[PDB]
Amino acid sequence: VEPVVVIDGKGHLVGRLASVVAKQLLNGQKIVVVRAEELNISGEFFRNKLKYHDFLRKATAFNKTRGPFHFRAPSRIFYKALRGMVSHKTARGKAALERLKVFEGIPPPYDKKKRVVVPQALRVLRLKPGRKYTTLGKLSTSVGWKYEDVVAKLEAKRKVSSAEYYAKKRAFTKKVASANATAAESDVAKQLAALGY
Amino acid sequence: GLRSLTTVWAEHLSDEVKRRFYKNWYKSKKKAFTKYSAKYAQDGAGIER
Amino acid sequence: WRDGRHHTYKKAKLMKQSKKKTSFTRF
Amino acid sequence: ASLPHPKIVKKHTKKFKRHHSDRYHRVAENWRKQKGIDSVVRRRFRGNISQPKIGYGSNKKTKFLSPSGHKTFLVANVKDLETLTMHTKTYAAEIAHNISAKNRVVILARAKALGIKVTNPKGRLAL
Amino acid sequence: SAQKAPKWYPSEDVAALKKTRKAARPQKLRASLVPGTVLILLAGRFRGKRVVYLKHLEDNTLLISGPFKVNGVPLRRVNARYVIATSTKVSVEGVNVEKFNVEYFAKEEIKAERVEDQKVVDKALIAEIKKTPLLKQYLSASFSLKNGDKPHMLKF
Amino acid sequence: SKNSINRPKLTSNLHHKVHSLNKKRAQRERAGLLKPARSSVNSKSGEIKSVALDLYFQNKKNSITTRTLSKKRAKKIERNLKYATQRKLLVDA
Amino acid sequence: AESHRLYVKGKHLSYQRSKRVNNPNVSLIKIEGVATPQDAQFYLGKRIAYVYRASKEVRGSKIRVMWGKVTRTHGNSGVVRATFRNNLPAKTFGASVRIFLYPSNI
RNA sequence: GAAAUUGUUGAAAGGGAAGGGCAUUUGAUCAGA
RNA sequence: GGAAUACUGCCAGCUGGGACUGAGGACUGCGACGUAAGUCAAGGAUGCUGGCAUAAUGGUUAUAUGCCGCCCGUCUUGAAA
RNA sequence: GCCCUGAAAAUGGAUGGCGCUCAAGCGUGUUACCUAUACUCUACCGUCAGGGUUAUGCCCUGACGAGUAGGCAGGCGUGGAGGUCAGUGACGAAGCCUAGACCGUAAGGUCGGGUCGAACGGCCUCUAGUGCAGAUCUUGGUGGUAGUAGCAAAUA
RNA sequence: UUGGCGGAAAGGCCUUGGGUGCUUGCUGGCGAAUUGCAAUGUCAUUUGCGUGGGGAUAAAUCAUUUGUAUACGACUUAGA
Repeated sequence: VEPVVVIDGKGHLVGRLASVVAKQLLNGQKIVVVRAEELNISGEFFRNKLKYHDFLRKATAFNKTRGPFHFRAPSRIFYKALRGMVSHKTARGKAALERLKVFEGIPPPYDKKKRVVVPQALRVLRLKPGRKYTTLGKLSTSVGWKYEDVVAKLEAKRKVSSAEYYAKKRAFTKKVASANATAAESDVAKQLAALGY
Repeated sequence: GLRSLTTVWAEHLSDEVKRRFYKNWYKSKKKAFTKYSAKYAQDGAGIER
Repeated sequence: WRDGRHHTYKKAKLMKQSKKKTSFTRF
Repeated sequence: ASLPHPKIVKKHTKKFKRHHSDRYHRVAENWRKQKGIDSVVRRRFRGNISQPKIGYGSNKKTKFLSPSGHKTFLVANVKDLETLTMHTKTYAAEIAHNISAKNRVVILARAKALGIKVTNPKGRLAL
Repeated sequence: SAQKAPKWYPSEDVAALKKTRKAARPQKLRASLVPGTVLILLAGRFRGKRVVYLKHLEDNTLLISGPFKVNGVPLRRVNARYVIATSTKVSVEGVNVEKFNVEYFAKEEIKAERVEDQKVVDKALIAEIKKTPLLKQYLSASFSLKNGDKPHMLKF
Repeated sequence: SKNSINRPKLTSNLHHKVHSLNKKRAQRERAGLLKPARSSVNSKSGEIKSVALDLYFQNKKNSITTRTLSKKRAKKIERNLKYATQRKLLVDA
Repeated sequence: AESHRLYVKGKHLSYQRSKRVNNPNVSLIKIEGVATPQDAQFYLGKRIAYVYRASKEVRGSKIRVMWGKVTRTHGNSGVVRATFRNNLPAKTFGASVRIFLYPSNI
């Protein structure tokens, strides 16, 4: 119901998010994923590291430069999981993937914007408690991603700025709600209450 | 990775480095860092910024 | 800004990017 | 002008081309049945050219009719034209290719006098 | 001879049509359409403009006035299937719709007959519109679908 | 598109191509190389189309072409036009 | 005032298709806010328009239109089948479409 | 004075083939009434 | 002790929306509604209205897009090989 | 009952892939839904049968349509011959080119434009040295390979 | 127009003042018509030529040369 949808990857499952996103792009919705480093996978760390190693040992033998390119970042892991769903070898699939943008962390201009979630892809809702899960920043740093220490240092600044913003907005909202409560009990407000507002 | 966001040069430079910037030195007017030296004016607001 | 030519050059780059749709962050 | 007729529908407007007539110059577009037993076109595999068959045939009431609603009749002279004195709402004259311009004007004049439609006027008559 | 001749020739006698058993029968309009009902137009010059309903005509159409005074819509013929019928209503008493028929609108600037008829009807229409609060402004306004509006759920 | 996944490639290429082609079409229209509408006075719809007669009447009204006229055909056209105007005069009288 | 919309926004998803076969004569439309066939039964029979832009101006407009009708539902999620006078070109999978409120039964 | 084949001009397509079938968009071109 | 409802089934019960089709070409027939007169949804669609009247619809052609599509013939149980 | 093990090598690799963990897995049950040249209804083409009617034709009705070796039937086309159109034609015959038009399910036929400059067609029949993608086919011609290999023995 | 913040791809955020219009917060007065019963019915940068804003005055490549280089291209140097 929007021109563009920003999705916070925190607390989500890679494959389910990939499925819903792919079917949205193929329908024509523009989507932007952020905080891929906080993304989650089902199963313990060991299993998924073993899986990535199984993927990593695969390579064209007579020339390694033309084989499966093993991208280490969480954004690229998610992009792989997604591209395997889309028929990316078609113009339709290319145009679909060109409606997508994946980012580690929340950079500008999306930091000053609203983010959403997908409840049929969240870990806490889809998984049963008492089940091991894996996080993608840890996995990528294990398999050779050399940037997890900068993204944390930057998110620690973004969060402070956002907290200042929220502390301002929350006092403004208190003022507004108090003024509205004082305006209430007027006959205009009674009519609005009757009509459902 | 690492990104360069600014580079600052000196006021006066030598014909040697100017030659490095140039590829046909004997024909040019040698206009390399004229406007930068001009940007090195009274207080150097840009330089200090 | 840096106030001399970076302003014009950067706004022109961004508008070329937004007309050709060749921008990494913006659509 | 012509008679009322049912609406014309054809069932196949596209031409029936021979297999590999696009691939070879020696193989012409005239239709020829593939007699091969290993032939996917004869075996009617999915994703192949269509073959002519009587199911594609046109309706008898609209057969041999041009969009004007007339059946074409070739004409070389005023005598062949006067065969169609009655049948103006069913038939339409078409002057033969071998006819000359001094006789074409005669044929057109008589066709105008008799109230006959000519299919190919302006032939050798641009002057 | 170039093309010899056919021995057979079809006769050029064109035959009459069979007696068709398809008689015109009057229209059965939906329940929501009743005179004095406020209507929303979905197409035309005046798409999205709220008007009133006055009369059903011989050619299946509906006669409507804006009124012209408030929203700028004249006496007009409108199809019933390009219209939404609100539950809002006005009482029609005294307006002379008897004059207007299908021949009134045949066309073959504006006619003094037309402006005369329009004024004399919309004085009597405004007189009853003034009873309800805000109906003048409601009819002056235009209709539009906002974000989050679903016509299958919307009561009109 | 793997080295830059967040940059559109094909949509930009197709934007470029469609604008490419639209400009060329508009200029081929401005240069009068495309044929006019069916009802325009200079149109040739229903008539016969022959570059020989076109060149004949152009050189009677009297920057590189493959269109010539064959003086043979020019003499033939003059002959047949004399016949045509003879018939028109016999209608005359 | 700010909005003059008298249509509903929808998306052209696909043609009617099997696994490996498609019927271009029938198209599939997803309507905004419609989640069930019980709701799409409202929108059946409605008129559909795909509006696109060309460079040429043909009859006083650079804007061209393809008209069609909604015919029936498709599945359980509120998707509908549609038929146009001329079938859509398949470069429009993921393109917006206008579903008008006429012909109205209200 | 055909075809294979070739040159110039004009239009178009082209991310490790091309060609073909169904359907339509876009551009060009065209007949009938 | 008194009812109701569910389930199953029936109605030659009522009503509404949506899609595709309109074959045939004077009459003849079974029927129905009607005091008759005649009328009718009864042996295949009629009626009202607007716009354009031309490249607009449509065809042909060069491309693009979605899906499909292995190079022909012969030989043999059977091959893209 | 489910789970682990219950042995299997060597280019990198496949529940079809992505990926899935109160499943997008196993078992079972209840509904809704997708979808074939299959089933139903309608139109059209053809065949077959049955009827009707002063015309190997016209009309009504209905059921059917896979196909190799192979069989039967109806048709299209080429060279020459008898007849006929008192046919066509230097105001342009045949032939050739053609993003142009039309008719037939098709074989094929017809038209327009351009080139060409002297003979050629429809119909009732006859006749045959009568229709090609192949045959490591015949003759002739032409290409990519390719401005490439190379034009380096014998002293200059 | 004041002042401040913001470097992850900041290119945006907030703020001061004075102008300039509008205000459907409330009540009035005029106009709409024939787009003819619907036809999406079109509403959201400049490159190019009037525009006269209208002044300021760089390089690379070939050729030549060098050999820290080299099959040829390339590379590396020099030359008013």
